[PDB]
Amino acid sequence: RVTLVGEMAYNEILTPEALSFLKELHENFNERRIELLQKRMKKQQKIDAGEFPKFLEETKRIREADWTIAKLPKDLEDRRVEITGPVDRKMVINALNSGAHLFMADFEDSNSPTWENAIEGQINLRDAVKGTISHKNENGKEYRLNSKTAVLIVRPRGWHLEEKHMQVDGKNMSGSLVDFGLYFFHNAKALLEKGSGPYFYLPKMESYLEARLWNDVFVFAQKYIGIPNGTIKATVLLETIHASFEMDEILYELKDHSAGLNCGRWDYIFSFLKAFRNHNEFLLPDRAQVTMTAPFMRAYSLKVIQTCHRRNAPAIGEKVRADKEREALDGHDGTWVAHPGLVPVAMEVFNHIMKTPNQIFRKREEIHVTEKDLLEVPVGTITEEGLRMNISVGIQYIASWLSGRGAAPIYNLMEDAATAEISRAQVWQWIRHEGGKLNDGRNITLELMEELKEEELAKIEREIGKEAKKGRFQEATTLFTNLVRNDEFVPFLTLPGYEIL
Ligand SMILES: [Mg+2]
Ligand SMILES: [Mg+2]
Repeated sequence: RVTLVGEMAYNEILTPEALSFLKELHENFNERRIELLQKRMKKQQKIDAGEFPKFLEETKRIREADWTIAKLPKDLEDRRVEITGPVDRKMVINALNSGAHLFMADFEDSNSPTWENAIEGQINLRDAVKGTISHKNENGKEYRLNSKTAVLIVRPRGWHLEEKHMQVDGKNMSGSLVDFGLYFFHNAKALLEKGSGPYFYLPKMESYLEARLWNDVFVFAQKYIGIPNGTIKATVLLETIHASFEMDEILYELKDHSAGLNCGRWDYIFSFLKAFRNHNEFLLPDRAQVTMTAPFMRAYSLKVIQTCHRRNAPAIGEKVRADKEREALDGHDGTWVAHPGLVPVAMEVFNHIMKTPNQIFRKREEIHVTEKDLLEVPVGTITEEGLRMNISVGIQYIASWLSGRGAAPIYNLMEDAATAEISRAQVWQWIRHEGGKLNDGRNITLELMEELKEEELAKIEREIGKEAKKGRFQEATTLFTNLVRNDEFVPFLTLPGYEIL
């Protein structure tokens, strides 16, 4: 028995037919999802005991074999620029019209997972696929879609999140299955008719078994609505240290439904810190100093490019321009932006270096990335500014998120949950580490964190105003403080955040 708990046009997405499909998703796959999350806890015990991720002996055959992913649709051949944004009505239109080749419509990191956002998200995407989506201004303006838009790709919540507003026999539904299920149900056939398809961005996976789970979901889904296997195309965000040792295996489990991999910065550095948080030598510098040229991040990107291109799949990626230029020269088939205005920038670099639709033919045969290359701790300094930035951005981001805005322009960077995660994670680590000391020599202590926290909160109230306040800063501050003070390390701030959201 299915219970719908949230307040309620929502009837049009939550139809008995759509819900019957979600119920079957749940009965088939939720328990496996929970099992895999339990396997993560077990793996953490092994890592804590000194057993690092490794290239698995058990899957050597997959790695030696000469298979490739299934053939990509034409609209996934050239992915030079992708833009990311939440499933907010106005942002969906701006992103689709941005000139990006693809738009990753986000239910995950840049989306605050309110019930309203989760279902309005689906309404908005349904209207976008139909062409009826519009955003009305009070001044009369009403934005609509170009007749040719960026290709739509959806990112659902990761496997650790639940949708507490629908239950099956009292057990919360998987956020992943809900976000994927409703978009698939309502749009797969229309997407096919316009010559595209149901495409996904799969986040935060830690194991190929988690890739298998997605694959099994796709198989069931296609069968359920009666379209052929191999029609769903999913790009995997290769964004956890665990996954860097299972890239090939991950593509393999998904091979009939694969559109390759994508590299990140913050979720990946977060993952690295979280996994090795009990290892004393894995102390990190200011996150700003941990750039894509840091040796372990370089090894990561190159291994993604080499693995993807080997399986005939895409590998998606002033200082911004140097950065994109490095990605193109290295062999990435495309790159990401989080704002409409930065498309031209990204577009220019890739149009100059990558005149071919992609560069999957670049095998990067000459490089060899070892396990040690992947694990090498980055060296730099920890700085008063970096510590103030971590505190300020963490709190402002969490206030924004509790206020229902998961895409937060802070110090004009478009920030998402991964920014806040690395922010809280660094402060948590620096307070604790014996080496957790500012550049000037000051010990990073609870007292200093607290005193710096007060000053930043004074500064925020000055930039934003007393009334803004209504932005749930009290709660954001409390949560951030609990996150950095708790010795246990909550796996994701959205876990406690979801409870109080
Ligand atoms: Mg991410
Ligand atoms: Mg240790």
